[PDB]
Amino acid sequence: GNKLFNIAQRILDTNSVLLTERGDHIVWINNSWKFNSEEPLITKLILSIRHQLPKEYSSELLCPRKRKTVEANIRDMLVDSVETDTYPDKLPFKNGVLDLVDGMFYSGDDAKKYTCTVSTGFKFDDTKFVEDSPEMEELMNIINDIQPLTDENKKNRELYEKTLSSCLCGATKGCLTFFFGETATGKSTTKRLLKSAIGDLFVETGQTILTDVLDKGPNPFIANMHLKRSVFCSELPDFACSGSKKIRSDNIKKLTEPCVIGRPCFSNKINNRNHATIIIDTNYKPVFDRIDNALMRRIAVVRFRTHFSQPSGREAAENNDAYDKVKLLDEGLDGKIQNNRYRFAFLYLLVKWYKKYHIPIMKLYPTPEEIPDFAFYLKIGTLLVSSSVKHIPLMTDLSKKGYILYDNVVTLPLTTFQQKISKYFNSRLFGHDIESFINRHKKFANVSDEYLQYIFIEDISSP
Amino acid sequence: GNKLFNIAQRILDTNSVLLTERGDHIVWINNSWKFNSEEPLITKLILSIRHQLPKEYSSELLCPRKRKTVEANIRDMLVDSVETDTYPDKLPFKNGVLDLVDGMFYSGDDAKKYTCTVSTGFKFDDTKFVEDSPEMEELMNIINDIQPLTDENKKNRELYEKTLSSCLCGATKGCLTFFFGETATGKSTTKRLLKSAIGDLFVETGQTILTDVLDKGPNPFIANMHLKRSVFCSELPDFACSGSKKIRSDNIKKLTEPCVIGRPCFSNKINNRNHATIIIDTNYKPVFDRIDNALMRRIAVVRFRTHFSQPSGREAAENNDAYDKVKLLDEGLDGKIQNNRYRFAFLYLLVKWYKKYHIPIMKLYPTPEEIPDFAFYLKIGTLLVSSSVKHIPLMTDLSKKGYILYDNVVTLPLTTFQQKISKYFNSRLFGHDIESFINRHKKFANVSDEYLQYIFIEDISSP
DNA sequence: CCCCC
Ligand SMILES: Nc1ncnc2c1ncn2[C@@H]1O[C@H](COP(=O)(O)OP(=O)(O)OP(=O)(O)O)[C@@H](O)[C@H]1O
Repeated sequence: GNKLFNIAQRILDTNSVLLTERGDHIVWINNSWKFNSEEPLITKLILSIRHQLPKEYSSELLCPRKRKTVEANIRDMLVDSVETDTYPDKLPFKNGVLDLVDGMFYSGDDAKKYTCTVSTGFKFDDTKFVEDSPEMEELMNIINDIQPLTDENKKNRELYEKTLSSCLCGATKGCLTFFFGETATGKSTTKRLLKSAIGDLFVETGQTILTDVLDKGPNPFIANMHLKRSVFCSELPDFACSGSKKIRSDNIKKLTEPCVIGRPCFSNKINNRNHATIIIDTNYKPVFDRIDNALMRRIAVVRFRTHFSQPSGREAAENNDAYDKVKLLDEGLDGKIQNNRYRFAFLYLLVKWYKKYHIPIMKLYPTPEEIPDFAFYLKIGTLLVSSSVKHIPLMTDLSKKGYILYDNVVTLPLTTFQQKISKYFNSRLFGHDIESFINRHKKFANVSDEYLQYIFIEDISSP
Repeated sequence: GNKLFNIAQRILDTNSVLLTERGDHIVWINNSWKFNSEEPLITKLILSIRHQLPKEYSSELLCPRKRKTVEANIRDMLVDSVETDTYPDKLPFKNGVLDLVDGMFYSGDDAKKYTCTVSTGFKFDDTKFVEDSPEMEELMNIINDIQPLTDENKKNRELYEKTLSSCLCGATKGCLTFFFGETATGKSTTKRLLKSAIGDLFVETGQTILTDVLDKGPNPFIANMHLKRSVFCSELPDFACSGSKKIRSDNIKKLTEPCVIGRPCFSNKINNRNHATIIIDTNYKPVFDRIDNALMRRIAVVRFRTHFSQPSGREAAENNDAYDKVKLLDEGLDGKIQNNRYRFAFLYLLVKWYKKYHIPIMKLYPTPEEIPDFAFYLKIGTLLVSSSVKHIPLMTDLSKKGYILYDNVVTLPLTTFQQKISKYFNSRLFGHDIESFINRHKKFANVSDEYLQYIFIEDISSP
């Protein structure tokens, strides 16, 4: 009995509705997996696949009440969760899945085995996914204008290519990249090109994810990054002028983890999967509230140094020290990019870069030598080291150099340490930094009298 | 009559739905005591159980309306409230429960009597639960490298072993474990190994729980210790910097209490049971403003004295004092531990350590000596003893020494006390301790008079 | 329920 129960069982036997570990209901319609808590996806699937059931079952599914009964039966039948979005080298489209390691495009049940629950939102066109075209030469000219193929720009260009290509691989990336440069240098053009290329896998959020508390309450600004392969933030302010909050290192470290806590309004799903490449456009370098060794492992910088100016302001730009090259501005390029002219050309370029930079494992490495905020830590980290045991047979040398021994621990006088620091970094130049380092790296032998359990590398080098 | 009432009664006879003190229901589907406030779990269980009922009842449960009526009956029958997680010698694994006292593993229905809602998160395998393993040998070698098996490095090893074994205890512990050391001392890799070994029973929280109010408003960090056998803290804010908040001895005592304060968001069930031992990882000595016998009974310290470094910097690493023994670092160890390679060997190691520590009671013990902050408290407790009239039979000796009889009590002037202490503990080297003593125990009987209501142990011993 | 506070 229960024709409706039989219909629900038949639909469940097709493996077209699945329950995820988070609590979602993903359905397979029109050659793609979709989930949406606001749309009647299960009844949509029932109506869509009414054609694959017997003729006596097809006519029963034209009634919304009966479709809702079938949906209730299916919901009670789904008891086990599944693992979704586990292939980091598959790019999902609206009509199939592209193999990023092989170049094969799968449609239908071939693409169904990879439970890719997101998509670009548009259809793959193999007649445009071609190497040579009128659009490809123009796109290559644009890219070579933005990032010149010169010898002094080799490393920066390769880093730019790697960062752009990493927006295809759906895994957790462990760095935050900063597109730094002066005005009119191509950063927004690059952003728009990437958005056109990867479609719905691209999202843009606010600086609140960098300068606010992520726990909070309902946070759609974080909940909108679930499974996105690229996240953009833009327009960092100048932190030198007091009045702007600094970037939270806690947020920076929390954004590189495989899961991020944040939930929408009227929703109970708090944890989102992190597959994102986070890129920040800025005219100014970042300043963080607190600097430590971990934070320095998650920051990378790509610099833009080509100006596109109108003919009136070309001469003033040619004498600027923030530009290496000046080019003529193009006034139709924005519209051409907006109309998705270079979508498949840039997609092909990104796939080629993915192949080139995906030597067995692809990983993003930090560039801490570019951020001025990290210079004080980087310099002093190679000059002073903790107490020494194998250098214990040098206590006479330490005493002659000014150090003292206390429980076989090297201690330096505060005044002597200040005088030594003044040589490498002037007091007038970095008094706040030197005083903070003295107060932070030193232990308190008393309320007033204290000592630093850190000796200079050069002092120990002296025999 | 009321066939649906009969069905509900028969389902209730199987003890598959229970009502917990938190207000929610727990159901037994697919061999797991699972609960949800968002899923139709009771109707799912009804549809699954329908096979066990008679034939005339089985065809009744194919209608969602009938299942809803049966659910209404079943949840109107549930009047008595029960409790979960009542057994401390059991480990819940994804497909059963392992017994600590008996060394037996029960699968399927045999795990039903144990109302365990949380689990480690990996299937229990008997074949890999063996001693003849190539993995346990390398694991023991790595553990020996991190903690040398020597007389000088024995107390630290014992404390480390007890802290690791505490995660298998299903009870409340009053001690908080601390990891102290230098860079690459094994703390992070030990944390990774423990996370791999215990699966979902490990949570990581920032520094908010330590440097903020534990209750405050919403405290997800505090609430995450709810049935979390291990709590981790990383990148602690060293106290040498001036202008940072402090960890509270009141918070330490609250964590030592058998139910720590903590609630989830939009919730009132703050009475969350505590089976947690907190592991705090840092690199600098903590500073506590108020230090006393109560705080000294709830503070544990474990110090690392090893370092692995590159061969180019191997001699420089061996030079340092923070490394008792210096070895050569292996870069693949990170991936090896992140891949959960030695999970069964580590689990058997912890089980064997628990068997060695199988005393009816297994309680953690503070190690206040290691922390440099508690040295002053040890000196004060061993030297500063309250003195007053109850030992009146020393008046002649006090007059001979130079003291006075204030109602036949033992007291010394503040200036005299400072002059006497100047020989033992330097005033410049004990300024904070002297100020605290003067503010606390320097009791006087007059506004202008200066006296202290205590005498040194030497003054007590010598008449 | 969010927002508001
Ligand atoms: N290769 C190119 N050749 C000619 N014109 C270009 C080229 N790339 C970009 N342009 C144009 O020159 C200007 C460059 O400004 P664009 O918005 O790209 O960068 P930006 O000012 O650095 O960005 P942001 O919005 O982050 O400040 C735009 O008007 C753009 O259309």
